[PDB]
Amino acid sequence: MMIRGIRGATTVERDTEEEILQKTKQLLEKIIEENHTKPEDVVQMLLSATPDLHAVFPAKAVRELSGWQYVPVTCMQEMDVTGGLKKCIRVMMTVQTDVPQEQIRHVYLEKAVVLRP
Amino acid sequence: MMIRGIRGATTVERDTEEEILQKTKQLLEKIIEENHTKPEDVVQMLLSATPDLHAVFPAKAVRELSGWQYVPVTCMQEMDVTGGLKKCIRVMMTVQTDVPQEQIRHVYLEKAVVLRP
Amino acid sequence: MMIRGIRGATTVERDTEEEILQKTKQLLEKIIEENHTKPEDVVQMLLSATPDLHAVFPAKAVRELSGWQYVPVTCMQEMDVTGGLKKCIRVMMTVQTDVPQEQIRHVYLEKAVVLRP
Repeated sequence: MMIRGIRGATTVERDTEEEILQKTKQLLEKIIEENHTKPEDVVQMLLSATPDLHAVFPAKAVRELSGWQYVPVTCMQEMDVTGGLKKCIRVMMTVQTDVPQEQIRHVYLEKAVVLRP
Repeated sequence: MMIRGIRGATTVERDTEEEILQKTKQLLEKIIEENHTKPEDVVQMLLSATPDLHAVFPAKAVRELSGWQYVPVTCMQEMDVTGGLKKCIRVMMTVQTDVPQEQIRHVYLEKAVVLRP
Repeated sequence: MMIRGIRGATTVERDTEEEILQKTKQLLEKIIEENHTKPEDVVQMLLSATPDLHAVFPAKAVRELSGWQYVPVTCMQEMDVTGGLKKCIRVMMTVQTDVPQEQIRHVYLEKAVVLRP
């Protein structure tokens, strides 16, 4: 069955574990709501952070989510772009879905709304 | 139908938006030419850049490909390997395909030709 | 069948090519053993390293695995997290498998055993 990436992006106001995890959870919850995603259908997830965030792996937020303890995830550094959005967390959630590419609901929150296409 | 990763790598001579966008675009076009890839069959793409490149996200080049506006992409920092190739942009394009693993056509351009297996 | 990610993590004591390749090869072989993985069923692999490792791309270890020469791989920098595990190498190996999400065998070796959930 076909697989598709779902993108998310958000921002935090400060580099703290509380804020990174809160904003990451809110971003995940929104992706799950808009795409009706069940954890068993998630192939894997990639989270990234800009290099001004160091307090915690955003992946930690994934176990705040009931039923998502078996979803494999790893956390990379976003490319450091001159004048790029600061304090930014992104998600690439790869899922089994029949929803067409045009209809996948990518999610941009907080100051990352500027990254919308 | 199976999913397969297609790898690309290229280089720029300088850290400028024009160079990054043109060279990323050309790399994507070459991958698309050699593998006959249609955007609807692309699960997601991951782009990376060595930590000497900062001018622009290479993903911006993807929006210059007509029809590819719904392909999800994210960027990341490539690891900094001592003696590794400088000013390097890489692609992992994940596609649905029946082409056997050994027949997938991975693409190496510019100074990256030295990375070719 | 479905597509699923398999996670691995390990550590090295020194930033040298010999140790990075040896510990990476050992981690890959353990993942392969526990999951019965054949190279042709691997969609692609992502390797990451913390920013304190520079001697070699861990991907080089994949090429000393007989039969794995056509598996696409790329490397990236792990997010730098304060107090995180140092000298850490992770893999995300995407495979076609019938194994349920909760029965995939993720692998944690050396000092990364602490990451085991």
